[PDB]
Amino acid sequence: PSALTQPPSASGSLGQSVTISCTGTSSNVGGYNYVSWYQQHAGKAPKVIIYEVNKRPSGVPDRFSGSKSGNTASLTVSGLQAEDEADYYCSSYEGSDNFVFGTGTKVTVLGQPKANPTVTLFPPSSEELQANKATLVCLISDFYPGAVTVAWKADGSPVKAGVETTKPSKQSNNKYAASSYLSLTPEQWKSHRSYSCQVTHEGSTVEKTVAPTECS
Amino acid sequence: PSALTQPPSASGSLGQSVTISCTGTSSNVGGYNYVSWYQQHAGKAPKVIIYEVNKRPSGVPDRFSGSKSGNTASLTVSGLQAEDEADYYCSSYEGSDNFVFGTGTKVTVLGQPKANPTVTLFPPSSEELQANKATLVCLISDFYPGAVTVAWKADGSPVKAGVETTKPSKQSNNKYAASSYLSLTPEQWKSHRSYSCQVTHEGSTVEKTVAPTECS
Repeated sequence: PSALTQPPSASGSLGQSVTISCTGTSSNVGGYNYVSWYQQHAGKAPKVIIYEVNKRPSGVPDRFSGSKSGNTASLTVSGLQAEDEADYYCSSYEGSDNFVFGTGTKVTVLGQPKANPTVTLFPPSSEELQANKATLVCLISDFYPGAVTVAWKADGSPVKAGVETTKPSKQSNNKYAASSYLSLTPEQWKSHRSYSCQVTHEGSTVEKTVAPTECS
Repeated sequence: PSALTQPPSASGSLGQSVTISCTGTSSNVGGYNYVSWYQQHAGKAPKVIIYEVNKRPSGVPDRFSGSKSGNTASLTVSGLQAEDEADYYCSSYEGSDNFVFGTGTKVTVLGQPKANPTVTLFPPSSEELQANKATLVCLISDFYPGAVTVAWKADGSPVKAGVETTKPSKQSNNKYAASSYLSLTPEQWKSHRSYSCQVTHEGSTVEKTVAPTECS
């Protein structure tokens, strides 16, 4: 194979603390003291938090600290934050210039406060209306947990043609941001009296409306 | 870290040669010659495929070869295989406590025709400004492969803070859609001349600007 063993998952609670194991052999983890850990957020480059077993680089916080016993290396993340929620990989030297990587470890931070979303309807731009198009956008942001459902309505009558909805995605503050768009003709933008973007998060429903009347 | 810039998406069909670039910003980059390449299949851990610019680690075939220009490093996959599909990162320097990783290139084996994105930038609506809110939206649509890089500039200067970008979500027509929003103050919004959203995708770069208007 050549892969270090790490628990598939490890939950904690804000202000709580975690400990992720990483087990190798006497050839790799047990052989040298070149055990480093990687923090990778869904969709980003990996970031080195630990290197050389228990050495924290430039900027890594202090609630990240690692240690090694025999064949297993471990990383303690205390006073869990919201942003510690990522995938954590461990890796070890194994000679001949080579590196072996651990399976990943996904750490989930429990008890994060709920936040209903902030919806934002944007009528078609002048610019795009000038090219003969009209797409309306529904920006749904700062919501937690991360699951919404959106619906469109032209004049309180429902719309299923040509609506495209994005999957939530964590922001700089571990809240989600999704966006639904509805594309149409400069001609339909105009014929309806209203278009609203309806959004349900955790049972509360927020619904915004935009009219082909504005000055914007 | 002195950022390592990597194109967003890189593609071809089976049998073609795909080169990825890696351009440092500093004194060679992150600072010099110890640039390695990692391949991250989907959902698994990183893997070292090239180290010390063009050395191959062993269990690593011949089709991967590495080189370095001045400030630019290049990985080349020749006669692309289905299994070559994954994310690809560059990294620079062990020497220290700061090991910077590149931005990641996403190798795709063309499952359909390539589609440069459709960028649509929207100014903050009349309502939302009437609310002391100011939010720009930049809709990116119908692109394939599904990886793009978004930059924002306020009066030619790149906007640092307040930008959130989504994750390319498959649409119903099988192409992707993404979006970033800049969060401002009627204050900030109104103070600049023009605001720009630039999106890169596979050697195609679009850029759209909006200017504060008013009415009132």
